[PDB]
Amino acid sequence: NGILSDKQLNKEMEKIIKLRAGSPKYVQRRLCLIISGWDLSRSDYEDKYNIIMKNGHYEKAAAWAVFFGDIPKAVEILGSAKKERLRLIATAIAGYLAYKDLPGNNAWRQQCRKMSSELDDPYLRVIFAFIADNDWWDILYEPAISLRERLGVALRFLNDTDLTTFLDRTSSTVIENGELEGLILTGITPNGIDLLQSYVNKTS
Amino acid sequence: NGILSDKQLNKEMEKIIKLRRKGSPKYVQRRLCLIISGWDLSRSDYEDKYNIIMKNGHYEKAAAWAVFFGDIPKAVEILGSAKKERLRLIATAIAGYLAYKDLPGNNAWRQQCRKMSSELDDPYLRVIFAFIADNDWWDILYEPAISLRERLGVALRFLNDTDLTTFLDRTSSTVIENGELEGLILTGITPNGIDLLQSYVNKTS
Repeated sequence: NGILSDKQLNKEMEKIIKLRAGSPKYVQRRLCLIISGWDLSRSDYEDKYNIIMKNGHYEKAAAWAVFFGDIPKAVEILGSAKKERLRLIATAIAGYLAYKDLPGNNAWRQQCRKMSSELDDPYLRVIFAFIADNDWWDILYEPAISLRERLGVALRFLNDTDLTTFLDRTSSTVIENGELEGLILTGITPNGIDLLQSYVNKTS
Repeated sequence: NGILSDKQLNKEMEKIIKLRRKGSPKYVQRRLCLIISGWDLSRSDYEDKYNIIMKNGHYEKAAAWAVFFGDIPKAVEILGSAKKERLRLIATAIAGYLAYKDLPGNNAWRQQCRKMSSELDDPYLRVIFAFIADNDWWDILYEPAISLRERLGVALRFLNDTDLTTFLDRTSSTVIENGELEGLILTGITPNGIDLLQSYVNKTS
């Protein structure tokens, strides 16, 4: 949201990226990716996949692969897992790559929608809800997944016209609800102190 | 194999067919084999049998029979809304084939289906995955864990006569020496059936 001059703030934001376009506000997106911890490279993406897999969380690695758009990598990661249910889920996700050219409206899309509705694991629910009717607004609005991982796809795979609307709605939600994950948006600003005050009022 | 005139036995066998009437050359023998094996049932009675198998609780056998009779969307509908989540996952995997059968092959989805066919314990879903991953019946006709009556049904329904004769010869020569009691569908209660029962008595007492 910006805020001594506009060119002055633009150049001090630029010098942070010039320490370590395609959009009207590109350097702000880079700074928001730096703040949210979502400026990892492809080799860093593979390292994060390996680290997440090393804890036994295969579903989290598949969700991270889908979040960055590497759906065949999610197929590979959930393949050769330690669970038969995970292998069935991997086959279901693998039944999308040849399907992306289709207009849709299949009974398979209805099966994926029902499975995303009935599943208890939030990451697999994210995958099955994203694979059928492939839009990003069905993933970045639920509260089951972390707000950091939601901003990992809102700042990366979404445009600045609706990004300000999403950020405004999420900030207005977390200020009055008092969720500690709103500190992604507000930081430790005085608005962050207001968020913490609502958190103290709600939870002591 | 057949074996006093050929035309007279053919016409009385056609009369045998024309008893319950309320593109192959051997249609006066395939229909007799379907009568003998119990696979000359109507489609409404097929729906009734699907309801019966679903009411018995064997959803995997109902899915296998739907795959055998070809209505793969009905297999998806039967395996969906079942008592298990695993069956729903299998239904999603099965449904991932209808918009996929035009693909040339050697892709990761078919590799995953072949891996699932290799690893899974249920034989009905094993042959379901074997038929879904590759559209060939020969991985289904030689699976021993499924019943031989179903295999003969899907051999008389979908096979050329030059291949059905080889399948019948192979399966009969297997079940005569192996002593399998389900070879009596192929051989009948004949002297060769007595040879089958003699081998069964030798193996099992």
